[PDB]
Amino acid sequence: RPFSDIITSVRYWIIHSITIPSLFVSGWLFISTGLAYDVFGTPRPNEYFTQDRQQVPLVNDRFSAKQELEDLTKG
Amino acid sequence: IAGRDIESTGFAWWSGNARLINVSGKLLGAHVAHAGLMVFWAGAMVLFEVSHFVPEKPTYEQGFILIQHLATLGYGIGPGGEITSTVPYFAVGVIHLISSAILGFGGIYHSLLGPDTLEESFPFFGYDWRDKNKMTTILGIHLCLLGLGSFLLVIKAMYLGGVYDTWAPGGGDVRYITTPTLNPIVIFGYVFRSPFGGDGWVVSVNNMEDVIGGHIWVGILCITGGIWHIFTKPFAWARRAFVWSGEAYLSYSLAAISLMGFTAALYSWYNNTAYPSELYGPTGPEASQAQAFTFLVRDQRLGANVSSAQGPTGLGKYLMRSPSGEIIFGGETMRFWDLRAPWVEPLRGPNGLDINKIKNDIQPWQERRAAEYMTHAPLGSLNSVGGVATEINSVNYVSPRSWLCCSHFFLAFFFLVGHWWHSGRARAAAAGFEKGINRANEPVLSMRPID
Amino acid sequence: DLDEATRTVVVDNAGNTTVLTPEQVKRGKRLFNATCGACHVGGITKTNPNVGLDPEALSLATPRRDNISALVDYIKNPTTYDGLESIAEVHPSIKSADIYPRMRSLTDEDLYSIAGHIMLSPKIASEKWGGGKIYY
Amino acid sequence: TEGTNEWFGVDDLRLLAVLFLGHWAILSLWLGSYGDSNEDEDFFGEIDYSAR
Amino acid sequence: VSLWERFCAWITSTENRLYIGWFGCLMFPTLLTATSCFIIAFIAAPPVDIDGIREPVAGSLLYGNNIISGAVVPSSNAIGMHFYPIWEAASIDEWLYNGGPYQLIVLHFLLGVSAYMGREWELSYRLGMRPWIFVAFSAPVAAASAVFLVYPIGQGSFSDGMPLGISGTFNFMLVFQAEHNILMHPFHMAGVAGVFGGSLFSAMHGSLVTSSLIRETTENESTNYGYKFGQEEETYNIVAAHGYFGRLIFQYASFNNSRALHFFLALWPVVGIWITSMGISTMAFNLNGFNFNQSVVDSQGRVINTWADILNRANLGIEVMHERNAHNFPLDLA
Amino acid sequence: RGLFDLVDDWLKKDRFVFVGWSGLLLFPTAYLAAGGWMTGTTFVTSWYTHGLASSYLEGCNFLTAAVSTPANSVGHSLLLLWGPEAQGDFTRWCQIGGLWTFVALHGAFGLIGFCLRQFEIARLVGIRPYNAIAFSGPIAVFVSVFLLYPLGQASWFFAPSFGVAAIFRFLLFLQGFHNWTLNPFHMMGVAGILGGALLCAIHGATVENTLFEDGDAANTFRAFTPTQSEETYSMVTANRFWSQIFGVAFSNKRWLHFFMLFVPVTGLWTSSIGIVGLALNLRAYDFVSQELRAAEDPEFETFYTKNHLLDEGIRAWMAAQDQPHENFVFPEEVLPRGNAL
Ligand code: CLA
Ligand code: CLA
Ligand code: CLA
Ligand code: CLA
Ligand SMILES: CC(C)=CCC/C(C)=C/CC/C(C)=C/CC/C(C)=C/CC/C(C)=C/CC/C(C)=C/CC/C(C)=C/CC/C(C)=C/CC/C(C)=C/CC1=CC(=O)C(C)=C(C)C1=O
Ligand SMILES: CC1=C(/C=C/C(C)=C/C=C/C(C)=C/C=C/C=C(C)/C=C/C=C(C)/C=C/C2=C(C)CCCC2(C)C)C(C)(C)CCC1
Ligand SMILES: CC1=C(/C=C/C(C)=C/C=C/C(C)=C/C=C/C=C(C)/C=C/C=C(C)/C=C/C2=C(C)CCCC2(C)C)C(C)(C)CCC1
Ligand SMILES: CC1=C(/C=C/C(C)=C/C=C/C(C)=C/C=C/C=C(C)/C=C/C=C(C)/C=C/C2=C(C)CCCC2(C)C)C(C)(C)CCC1
Ligand code: OEX
Ligand SMILES: [Fe+2]
Repeated sequence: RPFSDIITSVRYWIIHSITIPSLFVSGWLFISTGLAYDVFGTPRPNEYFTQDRQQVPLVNDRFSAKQELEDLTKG
Repeated sequence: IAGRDIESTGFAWWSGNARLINVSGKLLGAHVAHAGLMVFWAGAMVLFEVSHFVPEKPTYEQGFILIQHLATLGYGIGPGGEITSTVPYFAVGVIHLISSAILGFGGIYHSLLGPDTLEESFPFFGYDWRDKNKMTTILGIHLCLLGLGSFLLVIKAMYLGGVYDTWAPGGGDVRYITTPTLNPIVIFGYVFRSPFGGDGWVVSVNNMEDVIGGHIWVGILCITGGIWHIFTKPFAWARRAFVWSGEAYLSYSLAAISLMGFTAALYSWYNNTAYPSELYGPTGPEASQAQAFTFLVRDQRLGANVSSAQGPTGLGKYLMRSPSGEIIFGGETMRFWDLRAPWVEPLRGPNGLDINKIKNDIQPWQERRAAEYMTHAPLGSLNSVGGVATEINSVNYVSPRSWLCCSHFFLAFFFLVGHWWHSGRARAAAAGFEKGINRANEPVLSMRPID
Repeated sequence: DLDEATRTVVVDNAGNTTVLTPEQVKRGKRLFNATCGACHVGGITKTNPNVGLDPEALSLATPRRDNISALVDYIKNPTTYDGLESIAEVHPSIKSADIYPRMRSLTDEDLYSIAGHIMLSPKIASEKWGGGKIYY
Repeated sequence: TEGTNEWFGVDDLRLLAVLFLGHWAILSLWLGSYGDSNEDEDFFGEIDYSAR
Repeated sequence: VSLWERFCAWITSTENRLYIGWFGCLMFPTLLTATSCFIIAFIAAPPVDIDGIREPVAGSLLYGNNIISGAVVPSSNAIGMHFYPIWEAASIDEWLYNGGPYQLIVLHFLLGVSAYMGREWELSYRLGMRPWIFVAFSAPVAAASAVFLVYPIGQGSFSDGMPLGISGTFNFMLVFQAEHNILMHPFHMAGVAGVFGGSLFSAMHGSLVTSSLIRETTENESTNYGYKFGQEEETYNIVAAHGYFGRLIFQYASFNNSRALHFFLALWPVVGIWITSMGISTMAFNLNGFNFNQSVVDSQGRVINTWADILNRANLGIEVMHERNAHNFPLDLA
Repeated sequence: RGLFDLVDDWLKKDRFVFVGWSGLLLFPTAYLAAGGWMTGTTFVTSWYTHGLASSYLEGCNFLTAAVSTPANSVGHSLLLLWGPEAQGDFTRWCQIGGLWTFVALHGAFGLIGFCLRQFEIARLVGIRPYNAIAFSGPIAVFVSVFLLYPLGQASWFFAPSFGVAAIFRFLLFLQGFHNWTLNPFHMMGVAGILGGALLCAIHGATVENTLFEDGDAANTFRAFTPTQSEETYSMVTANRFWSQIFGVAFSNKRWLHFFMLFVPVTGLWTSSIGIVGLALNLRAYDFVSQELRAAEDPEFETFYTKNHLLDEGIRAWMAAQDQPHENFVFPEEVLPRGNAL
């Protein structure tokens, strides 16, 4: 099937008037609920520095990098 | 759709205004509709600038370019760059916005409904491009209007209110220009001088008496040149040298308007007479001399004898000597020793900067004027962060001189590219090989072997 | 993360302390950048770099300018670094507000917010405020 | 003196003489082909192929 | 039959080995002037006080340079944008001290390369070609005029022009980045897309023609001997090259029109170099690249650095070290 | 017939997107490299590896967002998600820079898979594999810059990060620390890239201005057939033009189009050689005879010695921020400055 005759058919726009706004909303809710900070470990604007750590947190060990990061992200 | 598709014209949609070359009525409507767009923007942009105007900031700190053109004309402006009213700036935009609907109607009238060619039923307005007598008449009529418009600035400056003179005694103010300079050695001494430093070809006009006396001469020349081109036909040397087609006349204007665009850009960057620094901010040369002036005043209060203070290299830290011998400001600003700002000319004698006047009579308005010019130098980013490229994001400023010069240097280069495009094409379309090489008689094949 | 503890700034010469409301902080940064920021970007002074806005240089002025009230007094009445002559004719002030039209519409609440921004900024960026290009 | 405002850089009248004499010399050659050319001979093209 | 007409017929003759034309009456004297002065100044020219502070910079091979470090040094900062010909200099040694040869070479080069452009129009007209080869050459001409003329005009000194040398060129690039942040300017970004894309499309178009050449040679002779100069037939299967590139990405993304393809080969680097020439010409008047320093800020108000801030630390290192004796005041406004 | 032959028939079937045997490698790895780069520049920070914000979640725009290199502490670790640094934790993997090695390794096998695609399609269409030879240029750039350069250095940290301004840092890092403009292999690379963009513009404009009149329209794009046998432009006129303008012209269309291949690919291969040298710090840093002369003669200044003072400014003013693991504390008294700046 050709391309431009698909996107001009009304059956294409019956399907994609629901699926495209539902994915755009679901991407919006991935940020609005704060889930993307917890999945990827990105700091929220509150939590670049904590009350104990006023410095920039760096990992200085290779094999305890997972445990050193858990101590830097506890607050 | 005759004349409106590629099968009748040979032009695609992207070169689609090239279908208007030989239909004079529609080409008329394209030009008055585009004239309506420029008058629209003049109305709409200065209403935007009136609406966004605040009295606490100078007009160069607010990102304005159009109300400073009206303030130089003398509207709403007070002593030293004080903007008083902004009701005259509002009115100018309403006249330009209302008039764009009349030009916008006559644009879409002559484009969509009026006669497509004017030659059959309107013989005064009809034209062939190859009619050399008719084309000099249109050039002559529009030359007299440019002479009349150049006399309007003379009438504005001499009789109707005057213009803002940043060089005025008592402080910069609106002033009737009573004695314009009419001497042709002075006036055409700007046109025939060098473009380089110290000379600065036509940008270096430094007083309003030379500005208004130049517009008298331009008004005289355009009117006597308009009557000349209305009355006469091109000479035989002119007829041998030009291409007499519509695209050729376009490329002649493209070369001329590109030369004017480069000139108006360097007006914005260098001139502080027709572009007063109380309105446009300091020039590039002006802001670095304002820095050398500021730290001269800072250190002379601490007891430095600033005329004898040796720099790191052995030259003057504050006062050095120009390559012609004048006492100038020291540092890297020795390149801008030709700067003649109105806040530093009170300290100049014939030898350059006067040393006792620097030691004794430096006024507090001069220290203020150099202070804001030092901190509002024409240096900024595209996102309008003020200062050098290493500065942090706190100041929201780019000079209007930097906006005016950079945009019109961008435009004047591409209009020179348009001169190269359209003059190459019109020369080849007149000779008849703009569509490619004839396979039957290729010109290189009937030439000698080239070695 | 702008708690009450970082927003707690010394308000007067006696050492009393006040908390800036979040309106004082946001409006104080806006007014400082518009009115004072061309010469005082980042806490330095561009036109006289010996006299900065860092709290050590404010500590060593002869009227000590480490307070909200002492900074507001400087904006209403500016002096030299040793406080001996007035520099109102070369510094923007309420005393020379006929000279500087930028100071003409400024309340005492606006000067409180501008003095708040000068006091709050070293608590946020310690060595960057008044530190110049080394800490950029 | 280079920062002074002279017409075409002419500060001595030697330079004015060689500007005239240089421009009139190629003019006189060019008038050998385009002098004695009729003024009233027109054309209605974009380009003229008159003579040599 | 006249003397001028026989001279006009020789000047515009397409039977000369090199076409002269009327633009060659400006091209050949200016460019041979600039070539003669460049070779003499590059080999043997005394050191030039470029920054106006009486600290002369050696640029020639006889004063201890090599090919990489050697340069024709720009004019003195004390001169600025002033016109400095030889006859305004009271001795040739004073002209050589103040960077006089730079102004002679640059002004004769820019006149001569504009006349080279008009010569490219002129031969195309005498050959019956379509005209616009010289519009493509306008993109490197605009670039040469930006770094040699326009950027001196905006900065107000020929000392800020690009030095006529290899290491002087790198000095020009680094100081420009510190003062204007050209890497963060989108016009340099379009120029990099112009030259990265242009060399991509050159290698792409050159591959697909060489891939689809028709058998006209043996394994012993060169493949280029399958083309005869002056032949009428096509030398490569453009259907096979279109069928290859149409399967490499997808079918709708490939030019089947060879005229549209070669137009795209002309347009992409030329528009890219036009835009980056108008980046240099607009950074001449200090409309700099994007400044994102201290733009990411956390909740307390502290600055979180970005890659633009680390780029800013390298800009700070160039600008505090460039022209290290030339500055007396805390802002480089020139 | 055979099971290999049924799969070979299905993979090489003419469809909308050609798959081939090479698509079994290219389409997984290039999708994860591109999708991993979009995931990192949108969501993943550099706060624990570099101390930077580098995603759109943190306020970066397109110019300042990056997939940053791992921390210097992990060395040249492969940083597998199951590996001994992340240990299966996806969140800790993104915070130590594991997406950089994800993008760089799946991007390395995507370039292998794309060059194998060029070999495979040329074998089915029945042409010569010169496009795969020309893609060795971009492969040699990626291998030598993103893999071989950090492997000769201390860690993956000194590799280029996958961002716009992060690449701009890498350009200025290698000027200050390596003097990479002075390297003659970068110079041969600049000549091949600018020479390739020149060859693109000249050949594009010469063909377009030596076209034959093959139609009556002023729009000359319509007067070409993709199956025609005649040349659409005059090579004899094009050779005549450049022989009189430039003195030298192409006479062979085969040699012309090979030269358009040869110049940018040689530029990418010569610049890849010198960046392998910078991996071992075998840099063209100093001309020692000029350094020895300027040491004992304090007026000998060239544009060469002026560039070394720029590099000592770069290496002192960026090193505390660009290598934050190293804990460089430079006081203001040791930072090299000129006067008044
Ligand atoms: C400055 C902008 C401008 C102007 C004034 C024109 C004008 C014209 N174009 Mg051109 N054109 C332009 C830009 C412009 N063009 C651009 C950017 C492109 C590339 C997309 C083209 C591509 C193009 C092609 C291919 C063709 C033209 C043609 C024309 C002519 C007739 C249009 C017509 O009859 O169709 C009818 C048009 C319409 C029915 C559209 C209606 C649009 C109206 C005017 C909008 C008015 C809105 C405005 C708010 C109303 C205010 C009213 C109030 C003041 C009273 C006309 C003179 C045609 C031509 O050359 O004929 C010989 C033609 O074939 N143009
Ligand atoms: C007043 C000046 C002027 C006038 C009346 C013309 C008129 C013409 N041009 Mg010419 N031209 C000009 C200036 C001018 N040009 C300039 C300055 C350039 C260099 C850029 C050119 C380069 C040029 C080329 C290469 C061609 C023409 C062509 C034409 C003809 C058809 C145009 C058309 O339909 O395009 C319709 C308009 C469009 C398709 C839109 C243009 C796309 C623009 C760039 C997008 C806008 C981007 C941005 C928003 C604005 C620019 C940036 C901004 C900051 C300034 C028409 C006779 C065509 C021709 O030769 O016909 C015989 C043609 O092929 N012109
Ligand atoms: C400036 C360019 C321009 C030109 C050359 C023309 C030319 C023409 N118009 Mg068009 N037209 C224009 C703009 C232009 N018009 C504008 C701006 C409008 C909107 C008002 C119109 C609306 C319009 C209509 C509705 C009609 C025409 C008609 C005509 C044709 C007959 C002339 C005529 O009526 O007798 C000569 C007219 C006079 C002697 C009266 C002049 C009165 C005007 C207002 C004086 C202007 C003042 C001053 C000179 C300019 C001030 C503004 C300036 C500074 C910008 C002629 C081809 C007619 C036509 O095409 O018939 C089929 C027709 O019916 N025009
Ligand atoms: C918009 C402005 C404009 C435009 C586009 C034109 C366009 C034209 N003018 Mg016109 N002209 C104008 C304004 C304009 N003029 C003005 C304002 C005046 C009054 C000063 C004149 C006075 C004028 C005269 C006297 C002549 C022209 C001529 C021409 C035609 C060709 C000449 C040319 O342009 O080559 C550009 C060439 C130069 C800039 C150099 C010319 C040098 C001349 C030929 C030397 C001859 C000596 C002679 C005694 C003149 C004394 C001055 C001399 C020392 C320079 C062309 C149609 C010629 C024509 O054909 O008229 C019908 C012609 O003879 N114009
Ligand atoms: C079942 C389960 C579990 C579900 C999981 C879901 C799942 C499997 C998902 C995976 C989906 C996945 C990602 C697959 C998609 C595959 C995919 C596309 C991945 C790759 C990733 C990626 C983003 C790729 C984009 C890269 C890309 C294609 C870029 C190319 C862009 C492009 C249009 C380039 C064209 C450039 C151009 C115009 C060049 C032509 C110019 C030139 C000089 C041509 C020369 C030339 C051309 C001719 O034409 C002819 C004639 C001749 C003579 C000639 O000289
Ligand atoms: C032809 C053509 C074209 C063109 C078009 C045009 C160009 C048009 C124009 C148009 C125009 C040009 C228009 C105008 C309009 C205007 C108007 C409509 C106005 C109005 C006004 C008003 C309403 C105002 C109001 C106000 C006031 C009074 C006060 C203040 C406020 C305000 C502002 C609100 C095109 C391109 C499409 C293409 C096709 C064809
Ligand atoms: C207003 C004013 C003024 C005045 C001005 C004036 C008065 C002007 C003039 C102007 C002028 C007076 C100009 C002129 C110009 C010229 C030109 C621009 C020319 C050109 C030429 C050409 C273009 C030609 C070409 C050719 C050749 C060369 C060869 C053959 C062919 C032909 C013909 C094409 C002043 C400054 C005082 C001040 C301010 C204001
Ligand atoms: C990492 C990782 C992963 C993932 C991957 C993937 C699967 C991803 C994907 C992703 C993706 C795949 C994404 C994408 C996105 C995209 C976007 C976001 C785009 C955007 C765009 C834009 C925004 C542009 C714009 C525009 C337009 C639209 C048009 C006009 C022009 C322009 C260009 C401006 C996994 C799971 C394997 C696991 C492991 C690791
Ligand atoms: O000359 Mn070449 O670089 Ca333009 O900034 Mn100022 O001046 Mn000098 O320092 Mn930085
Ligand atoms: Fe080709």
